[PDB]
Amino acid sequence: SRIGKQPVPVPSGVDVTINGQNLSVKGPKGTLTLDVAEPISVSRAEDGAIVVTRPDDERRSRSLHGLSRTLIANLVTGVTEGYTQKMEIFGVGYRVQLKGQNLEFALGYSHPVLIEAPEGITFAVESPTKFSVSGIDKQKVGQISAVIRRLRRPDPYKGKGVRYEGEQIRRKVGKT
Amino acid sequence: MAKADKATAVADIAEQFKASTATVVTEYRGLTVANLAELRRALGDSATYTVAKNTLVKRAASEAGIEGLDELFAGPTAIAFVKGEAVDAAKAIKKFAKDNKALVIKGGYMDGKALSVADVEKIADL
Amino acid sequence: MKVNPSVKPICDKCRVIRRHGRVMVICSDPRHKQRQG
Amino acid sequence: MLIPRKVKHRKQHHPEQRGIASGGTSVSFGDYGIQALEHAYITNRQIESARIAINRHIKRGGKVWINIFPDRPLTKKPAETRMGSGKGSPEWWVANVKPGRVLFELSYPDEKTARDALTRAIHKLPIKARIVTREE
Amino acid sequence: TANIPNKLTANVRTRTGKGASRQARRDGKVPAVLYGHGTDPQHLELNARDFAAVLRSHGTNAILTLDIEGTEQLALTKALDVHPIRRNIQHADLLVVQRGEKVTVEVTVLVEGDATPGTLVTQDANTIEIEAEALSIPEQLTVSVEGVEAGTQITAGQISLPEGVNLISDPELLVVNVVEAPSAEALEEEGA
RNA sequence: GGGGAUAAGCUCCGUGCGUCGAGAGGGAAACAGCCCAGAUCGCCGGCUAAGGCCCCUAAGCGUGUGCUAAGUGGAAAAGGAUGUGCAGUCGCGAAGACAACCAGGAGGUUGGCUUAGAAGCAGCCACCCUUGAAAGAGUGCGUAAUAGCUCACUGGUCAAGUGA
RNA sequence: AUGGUUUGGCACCUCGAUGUCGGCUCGUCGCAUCCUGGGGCUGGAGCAGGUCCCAAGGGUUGGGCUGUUCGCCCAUUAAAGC
Ligand SMILES: [Mg+2]
Ligand SMILES: [Mg+2]
Ligand SMILES: [Mg+2]
Ligand SMILES: [Mg+2]
Ligand SMILES: [Mg+2]
Ligand SMILES: [Mg+2]
Ligand SMILES: [Mg+2]
Ligand SMILES: [Mg+2]
Ligand SMILES: [Mg+2]
Ligand SMILES: [Mg+2]
Ligand SMILES: [Mg+2]
Ligand SMILES: [Mg+2]
Ligand SMILES: [Mg+2]
Ligand SMILES: [Mg+2]
Ligand SMILES: [Mg+2]
Ligand SMILES: [Mg+2]
Ligand SMILES: [Mg+2]
Ligand SMILES: [Mg+2]
Ligand SMILES: [Mg+2]
Ligand SMILES: [Mg+2]
Ligand SMILES: [Mg+2]
Ligand SMILES: [Mg+2]
Ligand SMILES: [Mg+2]
Ligand SMILES: [Mg+2]
Ligand SMILES: [Mg+2]
Ligand SMILES: [Mg+2]
Ligand SMILES: [Mg+2]
Ligand SMILES: [Mg+2]
Ligand SMILES: [Mg+2]
Ligand SMILES: [Mg+2]
Ligand SMILES: [Mg+2]
Ligand SMILES: [Zn+2]
Repeated sequence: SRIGKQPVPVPSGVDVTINGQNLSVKGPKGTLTLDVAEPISVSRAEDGAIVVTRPDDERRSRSLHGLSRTLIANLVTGVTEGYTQKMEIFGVGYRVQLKGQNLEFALGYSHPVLIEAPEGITFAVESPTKFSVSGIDKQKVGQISAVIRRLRRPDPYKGKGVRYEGEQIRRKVGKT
Repeated sequence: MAKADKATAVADIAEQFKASTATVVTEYRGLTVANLAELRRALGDSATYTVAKNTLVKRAASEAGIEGLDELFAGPTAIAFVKGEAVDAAKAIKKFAKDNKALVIKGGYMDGKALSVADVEKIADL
Repeated sequence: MKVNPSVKPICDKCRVIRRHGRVMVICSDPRHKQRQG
Repeated sequence: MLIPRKVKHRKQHHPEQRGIASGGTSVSFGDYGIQALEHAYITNRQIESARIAINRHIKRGGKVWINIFPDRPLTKKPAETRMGSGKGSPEWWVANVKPGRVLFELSYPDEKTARDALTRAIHKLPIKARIVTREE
Repeated sequence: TANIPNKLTANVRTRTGKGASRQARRDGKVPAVLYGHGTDPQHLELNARDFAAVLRSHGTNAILTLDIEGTEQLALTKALDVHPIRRNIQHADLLVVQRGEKVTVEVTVLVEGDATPGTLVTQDANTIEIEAEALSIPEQLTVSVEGVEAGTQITAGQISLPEGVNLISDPELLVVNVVEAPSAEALEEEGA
C-alpha cells in the first residue's frame, strides 16, 4: 500500500490519457492499455507525477494501491526503454537460432521444436547458444521467457537446458 | 545499543572533540579488516581512529561551530582525531587512501571552517 | 511434495504462504516443499 | 510404569469426572509445569512415555516431578465372550485428571528449553495442556 | 528497600452471591473483599485488565492504595483465586494495613549462577516466609552458585537477607540442593 | 448410577420423574416415547405456546448494530497456518526503528583432546581473549582436511511504524 | 481420527418358513489404483526403481492340487487390484 503511496513520475517523452477506470500509456516504444480494479481510483498529478487513489482504507484499497502503482511504473518503464531477458543453453548438441518471427530450436528432441512469437515482442540471436529477448511489456516478456524455459525439464546434474541469466542450479552427484 | 548508550557515545565524542584540535572524516568502505588493523596500529602513535553514527555526530556537532561537516557526513563516515600535531594523521590517511584506492576522503575540519578536498590535500602536504 | 496436515518451516529459510485455501510452504531447498492437507 | 503395589480390592466402579480439579491447581515445587484442560483418563503408559520424553531431552540438568499417579484400575472383557458373567480382569491403571490440574513440574535454568521439553510432553500426552509458571 | 503505591480505582459491589459474582466476572470485573482491624469489612469490584497487569508488574507481593469513592486505603494482598484454565483472577483479598506495622509475607526466590559438569540443579523450595514492614515488601530473591561439587545442600537460613526482615521460617528448611548428576545406569534404574 | 469401553435403539436399578403404552392436535420432512399441548359436539370467529415469517408454505425478501467468504451455515478431533474482528500488554523506534539496496565481517585463532583428520562448523570443555565496529570456539548449506559461499553483530541512502 | 470389510457384543425385524458355502452365466458400483495417463522428491548419472498427489475411461490369465473361498505350484501378460 505505502509502496503505491509514493508518486510515480512520468518521463518527458511519455503520453498518458485516462478515461473512466481505464488508462493508456503512449511512448516511443508503443502503447499499452490496462483496466484496473473499479474500487481503486487514480489521478494524474499536474507535476508530471502519477498518484493512485484508494477510496477506502480497507482490504481492496490497501492491497490494490501499490499494485496499480507498480503496474503503471512497470508499463511506463517498458514503453520508455523496455526490458531484456537473455537465455543461454548449456549442453551438447543444443542448437538455437532465430528465423523470422518464429524460433527454431535443437534441444535434443527427435522432433524439431518451433515457438511462435506473440505480437508486440521482438527477438534477436547473438550467439549460437546465447541470445536475448527485447520486449515492451514485462508481462509478455516474462511469459515467453517461462514458456521457452519449460520446453526442457529441470536438470540438476548437468544443468542442461535453457536457463535465465541470474539463475543458478543446485549441485548434486550420486555415488553409484 | 540503548538510548543511554547513545547519550554516552555522544558525550564521549563531545569530550574527544573538545580535547582535539583538528579532525577529518573519510569513507571506510572497500577496506578489509586487515588494512583497517594496520592503519590503526600505524596511527596509534598520535592519532585515534574510530567509527561514529552520522546522525549522532550531526547532533553532537551543534555544540561547536563544526556544523561545516553536517552536509559532508552524508554517507559512510570515518572519524579521525589528531592527538599529536595535526598533519600526522592527515598525511597518514592520504597515503593509505592513495595506496588502497578504496579510501575516499569526503572532507576535514580545521580553523572552524569546512574546506574542499584539494584544500585538505594541500594542508596535509603542509 | 510432502503432503500432510502439519506444515512448518524446516530451516530458517522456508516460507509459508497460502493459495486457494491450501496452505503450502516453499523454500529454495526443494526438499522442504510441503503443502497442508 | 507407575502402579500402586497393593490395594484393598482389585476393581473399582465407573467414575464420575464432573468437577473442577482443585488439588495442586497451582505450580509448587519446581518453577514450571504443565496444566491440562479437559476431563480425561491418563494411562500409566501415557505417563511413563511423557516422563521419558521430558527426561531424555533434559538430560543432565534439572529434576522433574509427577503430581499425579495412576491408581484406579480398569478392565475390559476379552474378545469372544458374550457380555455378562461378572466383571472382567484389570488391564491397565489410569490416573484421573480435571481441568486446571498440573501434570508435570520442572526446575531447570532456562525457560526456552523447559518450554520445549514440556511442549513435547504435551504432544505425547492424550489431552490438551499448556505451560504455566510459579508466579501468582 | 521501598516500593511505590499502585493506585487503582474500585467500587462497592451492589449484589452479593453467585449471580452478581458471575455476572461481574463475565463483564470483566473480579469481586474483591478487604478486611482488617478496622472492624469494618466490606466488598468491592475491580478491573480485571489493570489488576492482572499490576499483578504481573509487581510480582506475587505488592503494597497498594485503593480508591473508594474518593477514599484512599492502604492494604496488602493476602490470598487469591486464579482460574484453573483461563489464567484469569477470580478473587483477591486486600487486608487493610497502616504504615509501621508487622506482617507475615511469603517471598519467592530465584536461582542463578554457573554449574559444574558434575553438578545437578534442584530446587526443593521456591518460597520462604519472612517478616518485614508494610513499605518494605520485596518481589524476588537471588542466590549465587559457582563451583559447587557433590553434596552442596544450601540452607535457607544461610542466605543473606536485606535489613528490616526476620526469617520466620525455621533454619531446618533447605532452599537449594545440589546432588550428583545421574547417568544412563541411574536413568534406567529409576522408573522400573 | 452398576455392568459394557463412559457402545449400542444394550442390560440391571432409583425418579409421590415425564410420556407411549392406554393420546388425537401443532413443531423437528418423514419419525410413540424428543419440544408445545389434553380432542363433549358444531361454527367459512378472535388471542396465543413450541416452531417460524423469500418461494414450494402462513406469516417481516422488517428495524438498528457487528461477524463470516468458508455455501462454514447445511456431519468430526489431535494438530497446523502472516485468514479475519476485538482487548490488554510489552520491546525497539525522527538519537531514524523493521525490510531492502553498499562495505566489513579478521589476526592467537588450525583453542586444546580425538583422531589419518578436528583447522568455526563426527564428537567433549571454557565456551577465553584481543583491534574494536563487529567476528559467535560460529547458525547452516562447503570441502577427505584445507580454501571459498553465507551468516550473526556492526557501519551508509531511503524514510514510520515494526516485531513478539 | 475414518470406513463398516474381518473376529466380535445386542437380540429390533423374519420360526402360520428371509434357502447356506463354492462353481457356472450375468454382471453393477465406490476408489484406499494393478497397468495404462499427468505430476512432486529422491539416498532420481542413465535404464530401472522407491515413495506420495490427481485420475474410476478401459482392461485386468490359464492350468495342477483339494468341494473348496483361500493358498502353493507351473507358465504367460501391462496388469493378473481392494
Ligand atoms: Mg461418572
Ligand atoms: Mg459415585
Ligand atoms: Mg494429550
Ligand atoms: Mg444415564
Ligand atoms: Mg431387552
Ligand atoms: Mg395421557
Ligand atoms: Mg401423539
Ligand atoms: Mg407432522
Ligand atoms: Mg377436551
Ligand atoms: Mg407440498
Ligand atoms: Mg406464503
Ligand atoms: Mg424480524
Ligand atoms: Mg430489510
Ligand atoms: Mg450494526
Ligand atoms: Mg454443514
Ligand atoms: Mg473443521
Ligand atoms: Mg497449536
Ligand atoms: Mg558482518
Ligand atoms: Mg572438535
Ligand atoms: Mg581465542
Ligand atoms: Mg428380538
Ligand atoms: Mg419383529
Ligand atoms: Mg414369520
Ligand atoms: Mg414351508
Ligand atoms: Mg437362496
Ligand atoms: Mg446360500
Ligand atoms: Mg484417490
Ligand atoms: Mg507414472
Ligand atoms: Mg517414489
Ligand atoms: Mg482408478
Ligand atoms: Mg470410458
Ligand atoms: Zn527451507
